[PDB]
Amino acid sequence: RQINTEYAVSLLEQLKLFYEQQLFTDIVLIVEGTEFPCHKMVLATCSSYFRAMFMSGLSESKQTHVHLRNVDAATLQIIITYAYTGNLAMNDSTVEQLYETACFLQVEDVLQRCREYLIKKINAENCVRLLSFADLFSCEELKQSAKRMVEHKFTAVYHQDAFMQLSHDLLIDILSSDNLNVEKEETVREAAMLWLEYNTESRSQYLSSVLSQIRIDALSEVTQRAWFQGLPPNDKSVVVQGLYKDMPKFFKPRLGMTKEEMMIFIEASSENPCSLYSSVCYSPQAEKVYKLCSPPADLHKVGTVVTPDNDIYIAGGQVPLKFRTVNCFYWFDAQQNTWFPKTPMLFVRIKPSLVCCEGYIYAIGGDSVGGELNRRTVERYDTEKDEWTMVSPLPCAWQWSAAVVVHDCIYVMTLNLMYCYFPRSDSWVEMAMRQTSRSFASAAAFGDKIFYIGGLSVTVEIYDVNKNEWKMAANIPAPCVRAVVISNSLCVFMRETAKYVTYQYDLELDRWSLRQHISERVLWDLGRDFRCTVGKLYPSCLEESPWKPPTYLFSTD
Amino acid sequence: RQINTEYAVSLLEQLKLFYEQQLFTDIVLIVEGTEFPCHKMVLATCSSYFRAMFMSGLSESKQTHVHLRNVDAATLQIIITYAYTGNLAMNDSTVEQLYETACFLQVEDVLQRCREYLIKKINAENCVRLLSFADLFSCEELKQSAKRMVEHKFTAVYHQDAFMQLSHDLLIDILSSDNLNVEKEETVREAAMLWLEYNTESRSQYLSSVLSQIRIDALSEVTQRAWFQGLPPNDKSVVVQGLYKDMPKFFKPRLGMTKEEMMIFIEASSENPCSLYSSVCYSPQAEKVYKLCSPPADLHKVGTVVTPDNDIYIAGGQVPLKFRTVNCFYWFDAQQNTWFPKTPMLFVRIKPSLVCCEGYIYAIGGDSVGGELNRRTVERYDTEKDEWTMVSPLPCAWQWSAAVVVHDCIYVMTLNLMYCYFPRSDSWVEMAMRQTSRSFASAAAFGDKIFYIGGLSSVTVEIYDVNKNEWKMAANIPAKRYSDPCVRAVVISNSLCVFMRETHLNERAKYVTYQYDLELDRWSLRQHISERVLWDLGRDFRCTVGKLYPSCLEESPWKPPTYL
Repeated sequence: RQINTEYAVSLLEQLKLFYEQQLFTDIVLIVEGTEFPCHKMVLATCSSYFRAMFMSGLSESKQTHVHLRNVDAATLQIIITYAYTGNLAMNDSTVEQLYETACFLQVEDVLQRCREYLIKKINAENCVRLLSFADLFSCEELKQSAKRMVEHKFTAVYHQDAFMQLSHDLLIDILSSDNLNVEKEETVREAAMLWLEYNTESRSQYLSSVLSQIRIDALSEVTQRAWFQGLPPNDKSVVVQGLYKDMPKFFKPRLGMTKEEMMIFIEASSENPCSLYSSVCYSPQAEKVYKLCSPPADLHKVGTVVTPDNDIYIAGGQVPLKFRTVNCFYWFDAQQNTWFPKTPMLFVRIKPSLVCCEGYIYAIGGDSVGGELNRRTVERYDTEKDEWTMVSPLPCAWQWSAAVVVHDCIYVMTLNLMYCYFPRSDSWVEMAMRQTSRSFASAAAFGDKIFYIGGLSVTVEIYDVNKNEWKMAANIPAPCVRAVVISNSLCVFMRETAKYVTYQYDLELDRWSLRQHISERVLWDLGRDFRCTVGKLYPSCLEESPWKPPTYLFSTD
Repeated sequence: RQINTEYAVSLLEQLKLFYEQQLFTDIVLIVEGTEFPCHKMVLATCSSYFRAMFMSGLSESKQTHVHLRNVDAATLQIIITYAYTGNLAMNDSTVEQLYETACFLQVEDVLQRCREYLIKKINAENCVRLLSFADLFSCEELKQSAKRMVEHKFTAVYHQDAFMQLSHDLLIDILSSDNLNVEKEETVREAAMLWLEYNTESRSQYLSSVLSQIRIDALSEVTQRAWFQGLPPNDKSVVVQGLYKDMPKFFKPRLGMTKEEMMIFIEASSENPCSLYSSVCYSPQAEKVYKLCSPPADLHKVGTVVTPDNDIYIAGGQVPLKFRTVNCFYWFDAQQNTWFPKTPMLFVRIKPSLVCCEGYIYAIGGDSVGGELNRRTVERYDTEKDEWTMVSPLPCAWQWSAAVVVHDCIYVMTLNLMYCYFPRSDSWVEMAMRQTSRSFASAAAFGDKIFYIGGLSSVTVEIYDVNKNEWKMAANIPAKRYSDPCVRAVVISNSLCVFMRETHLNERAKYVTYQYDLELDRWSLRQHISERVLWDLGRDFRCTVGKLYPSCLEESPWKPPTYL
């Protein structure tokens, strides 16, 4: 019928065998003294540059020796190896030079592969360098991705040396963007100052363009501090999602002045049957719920973890049988409301205990008991390296266990025992046991004390990290509880099968005070298996969908 | 790392794009005046001949114009097309010329594909021509396959013009081979006589080699008729598997002489835990059960057919879904005991009523597919053309119907009706209706009478006349009361018979065959099937009549005798 694949792979392997023994070599490429015999047809079919050079009919198609300059020998070898096979060795050490050589040779396949690899490899350490690279080589997709990454973590990357060596257009397009994740304009002002003072003799003429991009007369959230905070309870968030929108974009409050602390509920049951495992985030300050497009592959049984840098991650879980367990790792883009996948895990897990410790995210347990040494395995992920490293596994196989982090130390709790992990020692130490044997309990690290609340019957058990002793505090004022720390205060979001209400606990007085009721106006039944956490998100452009009539039960009579 | 092919499939089509627009043309091949610009690199990777002529470093690698002689321009274009795409578009008209061009250029890929294509193409017309073609080009695989086909139908292909033009070496191995399917030694003698008189001036010196290969003092089966037939009942068959088992191979009876009519049972139960649908045959003369291999590889619910030319085929069926219906079609080899495959059907089928009429095989019924479109699916197959064609469907959709052939007419029967198909008109004509409504019955043909026996079964026997178009009752199968006989009508020794497997209350299966009296309208006890062999075969077994090689098939009864 058409091109047969069975002969195609045989012809390709025969061409490779002929190239290895140097048969029918008609062209000789000279790169910085090194010689490479090759065929003109393969280079023409793979690279359009060689195609145009050979189809011109000039001496280049007649002379056997062609001198190629400004081309690395290793990159040319990788291009030619790929030209005779199809496997691309893309590593983080030589990806930029490979992309440069490909764009100089115009290999569409290699160009696209290197582009997508660089896009899936943008971290918080190379974002600025990759942005400069994309600007120099005019790659719009990589440029936009790196710009978004810089806008997401500007306050963390504006100290790097790559930021002070940026061009003028990059500076004026980064500073003018309203997506700068900064809590104060003073940070952007000091960034511009250090950029202009890095090289004064060449940037003394750009001081006007520098000062014209920093908002000085904005006065975003200081004007509210001048008059008063007099409003309905914590209605400063309404001004955030109101004044910001309607703004000439010159005095606009930057995106960093818009993030609000919201209770992130994932796998929260939804009235809509299609998405019975949806995810919504109720803002305690704005008193409003915001819809999330959280499920990237309509799956569930995934854990939640919020780093101190306010980053959301989900891992583990299983997709419906097209319920096969998977390894995908998803990071949430708080600006685009879309999860970008990462390097999959090494072992499949179901609701893994994900906690952030010393910049690493650890996957603890969260899987059905299979194999003595095969289970209880613990694995951590490197953020910048995008890799998974195995660590000392769990001492014993547990179920429905929780994990917290205090003082850069890992803690996992079980029925009545407790083990503390130290990354510096990579070992497990059994700690003070608990007087009660309970399951399905929720735990949240607050200050120097770990709170263990649950049991499936509620009892507030306080552990001291400094004393290694467990002391009883009280009971949850009531049961489906979710202990979460918000507003620098320990709280418990309890669901009374459904009624919703949040309580505040006093550590000194050992008393639980009513903090705020969550009227059934919105926040419908979220089920019982939903995972909860605390994080700051931009309500400005997250999602807007009430979905719930705040009034019902007509009283006309 | 792992070599990807998304780049190979793109590099290949990019090379074709340059070949069509004639870029990088470094060599021009001249064949009978026609020019064919191509690349020296591509021809070397496909053909080892060009690889040798280009890597020699001589003027052939430096001169752009190369004159290739004795090469067809049409076949060369196909070879070049294959080198740039990989799809070989072969046909029965230019396969022998393409193989000659391929072997002259020594293309391992084209030669292998053209070799297997010719093997699956050997019919009852090209066998002799392909045999001389294989010897001329020294293809040991095609030569052996073509030779076995000549030995199978030697009595039907020795009249072709290709047989008298065979070489001397091609004759000495055919006549000396003991696989000649001939009923009498005179056929081989006359076949050798017509060969030497075809060209006397060039074969007058080979008259001694011709007579030295034909067995004259053999006297295979003319000796048994001389003395007498005095033996246990029809034990002339035990002598067949005895004289041909020990002889100097010069006076051996040829394979054709070694033949026995056996009741072929396909999809029968197995004594040992094995294929639930096994295939075994019973020789009523040798009183021996032979085992048949099943290359179908666990086919289920298949049909059977035996042509008047003693050819066996199976079609349709279902295979266990790794059950799914397929359109497979296999031909049985009477000598190699295999089941070669043949051009599949157009539609998948289950137990089709396969019948042979005027040399054509027809697949009737067979697992109606697409009830909305049509249910009465039927199609014919040309053995020589190896092609399937749709024909006039049945007038109505029925189930568990039978099909027979009488006087070159295709008769299909149903619950109470019967339709006659005429291939000369390609239409269906309703015939006389049956008086009793019966299903799952057996059908048979003998002389001018069609027998629709069995069915609900019962012992009722219906005799239909083609010349009178009338259905009438004649007699009832004499069986024991309260028994459950699953009968199968079979015609053997030019006489209608019924292979009746009787299973009684608390008793094992009993097999027995009776003979019907046409003039007296009676059923006579013909032969009791020994229970020391022929173990239980179930009820869904298919049966037919055919001749096989007792000399060579697979003699393995095993069934342990003298029990209790």
